[PDB]
Amino acid sequence: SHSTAETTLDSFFSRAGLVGEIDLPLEGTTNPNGYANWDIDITGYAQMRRKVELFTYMRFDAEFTFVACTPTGQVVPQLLQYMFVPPGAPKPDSRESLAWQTATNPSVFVKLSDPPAQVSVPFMSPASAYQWFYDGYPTFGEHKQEKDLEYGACPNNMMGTFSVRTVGTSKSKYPLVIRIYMRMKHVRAWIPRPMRNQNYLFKANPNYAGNFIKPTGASRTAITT
Amino acid sequence: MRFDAEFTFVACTPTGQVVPQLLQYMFVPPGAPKPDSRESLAWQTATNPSVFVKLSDPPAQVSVPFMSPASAYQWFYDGYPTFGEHKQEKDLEYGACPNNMMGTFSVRTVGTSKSKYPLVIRIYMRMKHVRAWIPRPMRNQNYLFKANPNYAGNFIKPTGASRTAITT
Amino acid sequence: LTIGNSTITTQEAANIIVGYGEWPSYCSDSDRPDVSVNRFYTLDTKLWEKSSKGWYWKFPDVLTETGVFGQNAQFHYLYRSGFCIHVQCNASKFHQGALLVAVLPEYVIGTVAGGTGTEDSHPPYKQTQPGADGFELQHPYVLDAGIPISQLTVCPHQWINLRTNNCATIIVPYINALPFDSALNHCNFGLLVVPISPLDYDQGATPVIPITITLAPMCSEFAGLRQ
Amino acid sequence: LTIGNSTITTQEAANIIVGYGEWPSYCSDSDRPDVSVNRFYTLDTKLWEKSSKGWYWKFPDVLTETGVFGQNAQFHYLYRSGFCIHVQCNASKFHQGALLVAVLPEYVIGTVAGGTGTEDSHPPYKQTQPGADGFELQHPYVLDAGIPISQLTVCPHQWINLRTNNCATIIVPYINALPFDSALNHCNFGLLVVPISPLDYDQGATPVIPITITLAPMCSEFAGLRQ
Amino acid sequence: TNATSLMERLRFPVSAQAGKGELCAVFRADPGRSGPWQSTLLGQLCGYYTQWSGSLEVTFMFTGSFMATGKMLIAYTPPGGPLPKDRATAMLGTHVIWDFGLQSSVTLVIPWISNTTGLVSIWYQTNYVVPIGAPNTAYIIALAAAQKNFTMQLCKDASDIL
Amino acid sequence: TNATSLMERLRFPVSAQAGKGELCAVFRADPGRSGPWQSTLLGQLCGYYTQWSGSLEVTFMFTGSFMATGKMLIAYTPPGGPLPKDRATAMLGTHVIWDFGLQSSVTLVIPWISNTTGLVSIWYQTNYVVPIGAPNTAYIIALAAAQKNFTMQLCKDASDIL
Repeated sequence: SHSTAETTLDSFFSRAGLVGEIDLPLEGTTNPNGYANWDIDITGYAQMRRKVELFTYMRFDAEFTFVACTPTGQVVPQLLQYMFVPPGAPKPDSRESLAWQTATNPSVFVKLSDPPAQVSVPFMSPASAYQWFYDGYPTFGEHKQEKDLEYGACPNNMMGTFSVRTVGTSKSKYPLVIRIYMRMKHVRAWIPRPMRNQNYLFKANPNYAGNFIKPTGASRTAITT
Repeated sequence: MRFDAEFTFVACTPTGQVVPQLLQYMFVPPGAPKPDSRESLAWQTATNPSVFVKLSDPPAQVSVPFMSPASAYQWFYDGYPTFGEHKQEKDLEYGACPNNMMGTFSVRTVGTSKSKYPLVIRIYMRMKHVRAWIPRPMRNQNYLFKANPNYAGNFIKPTGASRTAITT
Repeated sequence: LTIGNSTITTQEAANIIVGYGEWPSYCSDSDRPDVSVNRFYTLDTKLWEKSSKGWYWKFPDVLTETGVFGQNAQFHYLYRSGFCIHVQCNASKFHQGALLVAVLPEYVIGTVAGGTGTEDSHPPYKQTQPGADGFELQHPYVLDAGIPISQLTVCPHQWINLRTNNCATIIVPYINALPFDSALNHCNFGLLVVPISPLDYDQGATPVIPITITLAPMCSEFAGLRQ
Repeated sequence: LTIGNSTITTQEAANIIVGYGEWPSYCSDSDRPDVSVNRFYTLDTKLWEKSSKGWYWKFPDVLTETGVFGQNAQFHYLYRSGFCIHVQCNASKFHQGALLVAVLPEYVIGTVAGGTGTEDSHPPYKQTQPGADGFELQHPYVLDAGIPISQLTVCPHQWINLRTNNCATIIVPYINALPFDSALNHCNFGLLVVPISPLDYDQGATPVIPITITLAPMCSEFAGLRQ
Repeated sequence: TNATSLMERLRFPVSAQAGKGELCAVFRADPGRSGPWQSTLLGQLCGYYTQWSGSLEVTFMFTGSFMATGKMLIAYTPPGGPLPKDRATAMLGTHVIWDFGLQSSVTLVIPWISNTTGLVSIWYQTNYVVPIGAPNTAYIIALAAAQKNFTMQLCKDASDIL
Repeated sequence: TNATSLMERLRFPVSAQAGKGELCAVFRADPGRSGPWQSTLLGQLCGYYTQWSGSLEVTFMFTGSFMATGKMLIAYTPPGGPLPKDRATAMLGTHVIWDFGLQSSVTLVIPWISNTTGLVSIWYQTNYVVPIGAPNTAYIIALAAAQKNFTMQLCKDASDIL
């Protein structure tokens, strides 16, 4: 090459896109308790996991901002403050849990009229870095023949969740619409692996079906031009 | 010429009253095709960067880079615009060639239900860098078509103020 | 040097004027046939009439069929050479006239919208390659290009004055948008001529004035590549 | 270097043997295109059969229609270039054979006198330009030239032995009677091939042997003149 | 597209029955467009991008019998020239000699490709013939890579999935 | 304004029939106002602007017959002086001699023009006479340019289109 100033790596990775969507129904049947918990599950969606699966060894912090509005784009003066529970502590199950009274958990409160919120959280996972693949048995216990009582629900791998409540004596009477954007701050990778070509059947397993697919069949016949 | 762009968006009422409504803007690269129907996948694309700002803050200043695959924009082209090896037939997408422009923006309203107020928006345009090489004349007569400079059979004259040239 | 009975040249003491000190040269930055290219052939003669308004040609479209090297270059899109143009008007002491000659880069062709309905059809196949016949002007304000004639002065130009001299030469530099670009896909330039003095003369004079077009590559090329 | 899917060459460590210390060189006594001549194109493949007796071609008559520079050279009679010929026979361990290759200058063509009446007619127009089809031998003692096959050893020759090597190259010098002579009027030379071993093999082997003709100008030319 | 024909996909067979026909017809070299290039890594990388340029190289190795003799030739037609109707139009372009004594050291380089362009075609240079007691069918392996001069200019907001 | 009179616009004819009359009457030199100056580049540039100042120069070349003899004179009246009723009032202003042996080396410069001002008029210095066997009509070409001392001070929010 001759000049590599315009070819800067800055544009090679930085792309903001919609990743999550959280709804707050005022009544419902799926969530009739009026509160929901959303763990950070990158593997939940296929379209984002395709970019991430090219990477094997990574550790980084996160930055999120929250916006709420109406389907017509009108703005309303509502204030929220967000509280985070470390992943080590178990997540609340019922409203009468002690997680809402914990004062030892740090919190940061910002308004909406101010410039957009910029918050960062450190890497608190006890491991060194996240591992997307594991050629073995995920449990790190001395027992290698039985299974844990909490099989299926293993929050020991994720990074926790957030709790949302409304300020006021009575419950809020407006549902909100919120969209979330995700990004990486540092990019460092070691072992390059191929991505996926066919579609996914299950959310947590890459298994396939008996109807095989082909990358392309554009050429009617190879014998002719 | 090749340059970046800076835009700010203002919305209000015909009486000048202000309302507390928030919008966030998402941009699709020109390479990807533009959506046609509501059920397109363009609204779910997370890989496209976005920047969100409020209205009570100082006016928004946003800049986008030059992403066109060419070196610089060309207003005139003394030939055939298509850059394909075929030089005798015509492409299936003749007439609609988004390969020359710089893309568009998608606007949606935040909320479960659709918005119930129409808005009025005006846009201002400017250049940041000015650099020109080959000077050409401007236009004198009016335009008949939007994409072609063709003219009609009713010719015009720049001025006829002088009643007669013979006298003073 | 020329096989035939015509080896006419334009003296040896011409007056070349450089423009802004950027005379054409060789770009050989990093960011043998020389026998048959130096020979010039004279194009056929043409008869000028009273009703003639002018002519225009597309380059290098004319040389594809004329030149010997033109035929085998139809599949080799590469070409790069500068040209020297000499204009002279053979006239006696009983003729008046003035000539305006200039080069207009990217001579765009604009369509016309006549009749009660402003709708135009596709150009026919026969008119796609007019050859030596060319075309005929309809609206000479625009010269089939939408440009007022008076404002062409922005480009390099020269005034033909018959008071003192008769033959003049203009030099133009080769211009391109990319370091390597196709020649058979992008039009290089064109030639424009406009008559200023209508042909006026008395009986006994010559009613026909020869029109001379001279092509001579003042800057030699190496060429030879796949483009 | 070659547009396509064939850029086959014959190594870089060939064994060139000079003849009598008179290797071809430049005659520049007194008593630039160099880009498009150095590229070699591979001729089309041909299928060898059991009944084939041989082929012969006239030079440079074959290149008039094949080469790109061949077409515009039909009116330019001048041509001067040496050639390097590489011959190789792709065979496995179940094939036997031997090849005799030589060049015969001024390969004269003799007519035949058959039938009860020794009178021959003029050759037809179609057979004047056989192209790639060529001709068919009738009396192979004379090879259509009146020459016994055994006595061709007077000219430069080489023996193809499959015991050790498979590919051989022979070099011949350009010869002419005058310092400047027409090329399209006087035949330069020709190629002769004679089969020594009839094709013998057992079932399961390849019954077809490719025939490779390679042209490569080992001595570059300037050329460019009126001749 | 049959299930029990899955393994044979990775090659293309060649037989001596065909005589001086046509081996393979590579489509226009464009990673963005459909064809053989969608499986490659660079073509997927270009799915968010518009303008590309670089050099192309092809490598071929010969896997025939130990006694066979013959000559293969692979040539790339330069731009401007149309599809080769005759081998004469192929020879005017750049060609490389492929001997059976040298396996893979042969390298062909296309100086510059961008986005209109040239075409590449592969004919039977000569028929592969073997005597009795030899297989009548063989296979050919091809290689394709790019040089260091590949660069990117403009990003695009386009996603090919799904 | 006729269609078939389009080409003759670019010049103005002169004939020997007229005797000591009046050739052309240039209007007040003002690019902002209407007149011949609206076609020029500077006048269009001034359409967003108010105050201008600079120098003016005019060049004339003679295109008569080879045997003709005579004298032409072009003079610009300085400011203050009204329109010239007589040639005596014209001579007091700056005048330049125009011989037929010198074609275009003659240069006239107006020191300073702003925005009231002077006027320029062109009379027939003498009638152009030719003997038998010569054309009775000729044409004259004029030139106009500005010096380096042109400057701009104040921008205006005015658009002349449409």
